[PDB]
Amino acid sequence: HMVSVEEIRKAQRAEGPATVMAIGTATPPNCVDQSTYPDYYFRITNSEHMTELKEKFKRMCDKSMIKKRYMYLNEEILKENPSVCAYMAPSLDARQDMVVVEVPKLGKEAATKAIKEWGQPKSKITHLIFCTTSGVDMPGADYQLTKLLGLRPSVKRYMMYQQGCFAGGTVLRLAKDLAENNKGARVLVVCSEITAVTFRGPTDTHLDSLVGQALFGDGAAAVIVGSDPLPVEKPLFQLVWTAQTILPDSEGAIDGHLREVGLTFHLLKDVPGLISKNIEKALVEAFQPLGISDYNSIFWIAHPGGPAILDQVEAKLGLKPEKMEATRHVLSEYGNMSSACVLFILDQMRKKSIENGLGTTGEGLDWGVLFGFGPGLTVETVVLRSVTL
Amino acid sequence: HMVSVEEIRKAQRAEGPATVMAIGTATPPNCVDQSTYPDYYFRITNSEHMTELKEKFKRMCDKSMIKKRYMYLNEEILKENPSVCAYMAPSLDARQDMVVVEVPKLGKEAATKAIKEWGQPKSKITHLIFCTTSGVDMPGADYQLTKLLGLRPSVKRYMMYQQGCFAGGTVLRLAKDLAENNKGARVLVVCSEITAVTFRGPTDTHLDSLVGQALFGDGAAAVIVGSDPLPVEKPLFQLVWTAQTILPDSEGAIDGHLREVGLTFHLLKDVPGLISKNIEKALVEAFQPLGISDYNSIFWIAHPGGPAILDQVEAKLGLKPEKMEATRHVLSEYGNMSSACVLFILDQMRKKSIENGLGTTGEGLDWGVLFGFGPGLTVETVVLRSVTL
Repeated sequence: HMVSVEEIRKAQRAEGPATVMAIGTATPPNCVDQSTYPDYYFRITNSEHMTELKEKFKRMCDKSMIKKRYMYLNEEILKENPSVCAYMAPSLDARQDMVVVEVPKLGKEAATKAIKEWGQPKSKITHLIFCTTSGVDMPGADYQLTKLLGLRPSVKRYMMYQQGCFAGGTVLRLAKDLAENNKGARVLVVCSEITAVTFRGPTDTHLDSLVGQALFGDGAAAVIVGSDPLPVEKPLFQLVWTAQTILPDSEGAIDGHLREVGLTFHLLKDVPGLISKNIEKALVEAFQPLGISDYNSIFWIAHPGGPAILDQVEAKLGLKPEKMEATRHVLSEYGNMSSACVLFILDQMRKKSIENGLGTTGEGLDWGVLFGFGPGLTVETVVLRSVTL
Repeated sequence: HMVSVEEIRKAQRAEGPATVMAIGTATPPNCVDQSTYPDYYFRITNSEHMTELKEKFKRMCDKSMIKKRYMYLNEEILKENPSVCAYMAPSLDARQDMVVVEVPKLGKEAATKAIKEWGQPKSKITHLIFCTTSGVDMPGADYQLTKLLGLRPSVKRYMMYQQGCFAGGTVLRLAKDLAENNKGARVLVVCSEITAVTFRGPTDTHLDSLVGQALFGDGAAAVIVGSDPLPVEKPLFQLVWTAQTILPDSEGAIDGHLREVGLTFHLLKDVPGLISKNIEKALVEAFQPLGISDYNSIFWIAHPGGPAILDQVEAKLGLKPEKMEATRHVLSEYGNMSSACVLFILDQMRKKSIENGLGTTGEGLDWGVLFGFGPGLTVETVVLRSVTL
C-alpha cells in the first residue's frame, strides 16, 4: 500500500472542537492602591511643582474604577534607574534589561498553575504560544519559557511580540486552529505584560499618555487548549468561531512606538465612541448564524481598556449591569493588564459560577462572547460554549 | 432545530492538505557588488585607517559565495543619518523611522506579484501572516500591508516580529494549520527583511558583528496557501508535515538584542558544526515514517546562513553536489535575506524545474524538505510534496 498525502491528512487531524482545559494567573509582588497613586506617582517622579496637573490626575484615578494594580517596578528599582522617571529620557536599554528577564519569569508562574490544573505530564505539550507587549529579544520569551518549564525541546513555538490590548483574543484564535488540526495537540498559551516598558513621568502637553499611567498594570495568564478531551481532562469552555476586524473611521486611534525613550502611547479619536458605534455589527456576524439576537442571554468577557468603553457599550446595547460584573471585577482588582486581561476575566467567570453554584462555567448560560480591543483600531471576537457543572 | 458545536465544526473545516498556489519576491533597488563592498563599507564608515581589519573583511567577503545583495540603505541616506555609521551611537529612532515605513512597502511589492500569480480576487484572502526581524510598531506591519493592498478590514492577521532566520519555516508551519482547519480560507504569507536595523561600523573587539555585515541582505517574499484548490487555481507544492526543535549544546550560539544603538547579532559556539551533527536526526523524524532514508532522492531548500552550513551539511550526509544548487543560487545572487531566503529558494526551484522541462516543480523528484535555521539554536523542518508539471 502507498501512503497518500490525503491518507496522512485524515490521520494527522483532531476530530472535535478546541477546548480550554485549564487557566492559571499570576502578578508581581508589589501591590499599588489607586486611592493614593497620584501622591505616589507625582512624588517618585520629582513632579510636585506641577500642581494643576496633579488635580487632573486625581480626577483620572477617581474615574478609573480600579481599586489597585500589581507592578514589577517599585521605588527601589526606580532610584536605581532614574532615566525611567523622566517623561522622555533615553531609557530603552534600562527598560529592556528589566522586561527581557521578567516577562518569561512572570510567564512561568502562570504556566505552572495552568499545567497543575490540567494535571497531565508537561511532556504531552506539543505547542507553545507566548504573547507580550513588553520588550523583544532573540531568542524570544517563548524559548526562555521552554528552558524555564523544561518543555520537550521539539515543542512548536509561536512568539507574538508587540501586539497590544486585543492579543488576548488573538492567542485564542491561533490556539483554536493548532488544537483542531493536530491529533493529540495540547497548546500552552501564555500572555505576560510588564508596564516597565511604558512607565514615565508626566507633562501638561501629551495628556493622552497620562491616562495610561492610571489604567495599565502587570499580569500573566496561561491556558491549555486541545481537541478530543481524555476522560481525566476537565473542559472549561469550547472555542467555536473567531473574527478579527479593523473599525472604520479609526485611523491612528491607538498608537504605540517603541523608541529610545521606551514604549510611547498616543490616543486620537473617541475610542469608546468607536467601539460602541461598531460593537453590534461584530455581535451580528458572530451570533446571527447561530440564531441568537438577545445579547443579555450570552455571557460576556470584554477587554477593559478603560471604564468608558464598558459604560458606552452597556448603554448602547442595553446590557443589564450583571453582564460586565466579571469584566468590572478584574478591572477593579488588577486594572488594564493588556493581552492577559480577558484570560483573567475568563477565570473570574469560572470562579463565580462555581462559587454561587450556577449551572455552567459561564454564569449558568450556554453561549458567550470574548472581545479584545487594541490598535488599528482592532476588535477580536471569540464565540464560546460554557461547560455544565 | 438547535445548532450543535460538533455540527458547526464539521461544516467549518477544509478537506485536503495545505497547498502553495503562488510565490512572488521583491528587493530594494540599490544593488551592491561583494567584490568591491570592503572598500565601500570602510569608506562610508570613516574607517579606512583600520587596515588589518579590512583584510579580515576582504577575506570574509571572498569566502562568502555571495556575488551581490540589495539594500534599502545607500550613500545619500547614510550621509543624512550619520548615527547609523558609528559602531555604537544612539541610532534606533533613525532606523525605526526607516524600517517601519519601508518593511511593509517592500512586502506589498512581493504580495502584489503572489496575488497576480494566484489569479483570484484579493477580496478572497481570509488570513495574513506578516513576518519581519526589522523594527516594531503598533499598529504593526500587518495592519500597514492590509491598508496598502486594500484587503478586507475583517482579514485575520498574525504579526510575527523579531524571530530571525528560521521564520520561513515558521510561516509555512502556521499557514498549514490556518488553511487546513478553515473551509474557503486563503492565506497571504509575507516575510520582509531590511538590514538598516543591524548595519553598523566595524571594530576589532567584535569580529562576529563583521561576519553579519558580509552575509545579510534585503528582500521580501509572499506566498498564497490554501486547501481544496479550485479547478482554476494552480497548486505548486503541498505542505505535508512540519516540526520545530532546539539543538542540544546550542545555548547562546545565535543571540540578538534590540538596543538604543540598533539590533546587534552575537555568536558563541560553531553554528555549522551543531547543524551538521544534528540534521540526520531531523530527517529520520521527517522521512522514516514515509520509508525514505536516501536524502539524494529528495529535493532540498536549506536556509543559507552561510556557505559553511551548506558545505558541512553536504559533507556529512554525502549529498551529490546538485542537491544544494537552488540554495547556493539565491545565496550567490541575493545573500542571507533571513526569513524570506527559503521562499526565494522555493521559487528558484520551481523556476529552474520549468526552464529545464523537469517532471515536477521539485527538480523532477516527488518529495522535498525545507529547513529554517536561526536563534535557539532553532531548526524548522517542512516536508513538501511537489506537483506534476
